[PDB]
Amino acid sequence: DPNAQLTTAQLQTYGDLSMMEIYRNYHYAFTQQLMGCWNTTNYGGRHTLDNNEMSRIWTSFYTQSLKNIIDAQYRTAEDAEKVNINSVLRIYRVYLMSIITDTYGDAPFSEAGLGFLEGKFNPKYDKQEDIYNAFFLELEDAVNKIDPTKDKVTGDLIYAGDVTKWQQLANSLRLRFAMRISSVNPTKAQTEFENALAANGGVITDASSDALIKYMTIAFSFGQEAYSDYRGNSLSQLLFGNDPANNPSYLCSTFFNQLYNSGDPRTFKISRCYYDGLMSATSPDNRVDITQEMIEKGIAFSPRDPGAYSWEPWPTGYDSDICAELAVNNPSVTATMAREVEPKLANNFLKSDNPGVVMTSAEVKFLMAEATVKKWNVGSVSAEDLYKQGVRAAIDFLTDNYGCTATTDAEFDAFIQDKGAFGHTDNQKLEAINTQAWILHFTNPAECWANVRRSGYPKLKSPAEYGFGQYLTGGTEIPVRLCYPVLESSYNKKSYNEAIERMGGTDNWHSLLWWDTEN
Ligand SMILES: OC[C@H]1O[C@@H](O[C@H]2[C@H](O)[C@@H](O)[C@H](O[C@H]3[C@H](O)[C@@H](O)[C@H](O[C@@H]4[C@@H](O)[C@H](O[C@H]5[C@H](O)[C@@H](O)[C@H](O[C@H]6[C@H](O)[C@@H](O)[C@H](O[C@@H]7[C@@H](O)[C@H](O)O[C@H](CO)[C@H]7O)O[C@@H]6CO)O[C@@H]5CO)O[C@H](CO)[C@H]4O)O[C@@H]3CO)O[C@@H]2CO)[C@H](O)[C@@H](O)[C@@H]1O
Ligand SMILES: [Mg+2]
Repeated sequence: DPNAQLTTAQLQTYGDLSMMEIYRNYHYAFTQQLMGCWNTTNYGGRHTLDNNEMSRIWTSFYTQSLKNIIDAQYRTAEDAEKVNINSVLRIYRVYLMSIITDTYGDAPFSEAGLGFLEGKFNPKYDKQEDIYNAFFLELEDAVNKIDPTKDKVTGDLIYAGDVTKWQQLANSLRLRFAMRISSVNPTKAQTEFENALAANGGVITDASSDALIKYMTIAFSFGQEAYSDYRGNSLSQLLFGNDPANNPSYLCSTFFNQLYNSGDPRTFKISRCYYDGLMSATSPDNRVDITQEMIEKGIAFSPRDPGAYSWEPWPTGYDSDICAELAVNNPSVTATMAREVEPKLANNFLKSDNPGVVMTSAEVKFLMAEATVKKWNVGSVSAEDLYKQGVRAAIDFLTDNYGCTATTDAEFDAFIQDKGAFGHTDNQKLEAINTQAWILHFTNPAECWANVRRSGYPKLKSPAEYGFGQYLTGGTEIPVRLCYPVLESSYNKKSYNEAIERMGGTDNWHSLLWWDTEN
């Protein structure tokens, strides 16, 4: 059933426990948002190339999510009484394919998943440039073929079948991809962006049309059954951890310092310092929050520089009154804190029912701001006002979707009028926009990495510059793509050879993707 296929594809987006490892291992290190967890530091933190780890997106999407949606799109393409489910499938196929190409570059798309349908195996790799062409034509046509008088969409965990919102999402995705190609093809970028604003339905203009995959409140399990269970947010499960006491989600200094040093209200909504001596083995219950105690006693937060483990360098701790008091009736507790002074990801982001973020109004505000700085014709609102509106929506996103404490007007105004302020020069504005997007995209690591590479903001430095150069087996520079699966070079040989021929025979994670014009 086409509608059922949509449900599963959507669940499989953040629900696949197997695939979400790639984000913990590589992405969150490359974006320098998490660091210290063994998996994050070893792989992305110290540029350890592992083909199995790098091919998780490819394998997962081409064997499950995208394969299914391609099949469902195909069976509904020629049926005028199924134009809504068809259009929706086409929009989601674009979204899922965007994650593939923004990871690896050239990939099967046009010929993808046509094994049993057309008897066409060994699909060719479409050029990234052509994939992006296809994204604009597919989203434009999907938007124009939507018709609320036709079929009802019954399996949709994002908008519950509201096809008007799917129009808004499609046109917002056009905005995203327009701005992605804004360095490599400036004129096309501008046209596509302007066309998207003018299209039927418009774009996502406030949070009520944010594209969030709803996930279920379900227990974290790492047993075998869990790897075919997509009902819960598996990225959140992983950031809690298979090894949650030894290897939780410690924040990277780049991200923590950005928040802390800018007086960002979200510093201690996103991160806290926890003692986990009594923490549950399979959920983030019974953690001792020591953040306020550390501030009162004047204890230095010690976030992990890129390349550092939680244990290297070993931090300076203190003796906790809170933990000493808790030790009286809980004798297993110790009062001496060590790695607890290293900020960790807040409990709010460690829930199975955390949404799977596809795209937000906050991002749209930022794309619009950047468009206005580039002097595109995108309306009457000032860049600054758009920027201000995006930062606000990005702060409020945490309140509305993760039950974080509300940020007051006065708190927001203090931040935005000081170190959160918009730039004056073009470069300062682009920096501010894309640094702020960086923070927003923390729960959308696919998009977070794509935009850091594309925008060049924030300016990140190699782990080498933090004293970890001796461990970098895969080279100095932060990888800007992932290499193709060995499976592909083995069993899709002709198509693979054709693809690597276009990169001078290389298949290297330091080769810039077509939309990424500089390191
Ligand atoms: O000096 C002053 C003070 O010192 C104090 O002592 C300190 C000391 O100073 C420190 O140096 C020391 O540091 C220790 C630290 O305590 C240890 O925790 C650390 O241990 C790491 C260890 O975590 C790590 O383990 C990982 C394994 O290596 C991996 O193989 C394993 O991989 C997992 C993976 O995590 C998981 O995701 C994966 O899932 C599979 C999926 O991929 C697949 O798709 O599906 C299948 C099922 O279908 C899944 O299984 O599975 C794999 C398993 O195959 O992850 C492990 C982590 O989760 O290994 C590292 C090296 O191998 C270890 O180092 O080591 C540090 C040292 O290096 O700590 C002490 C304190 O104890 C003094 O006490 C003070 O007095 C002094 O003042
Ligand atoms: Mg770049």
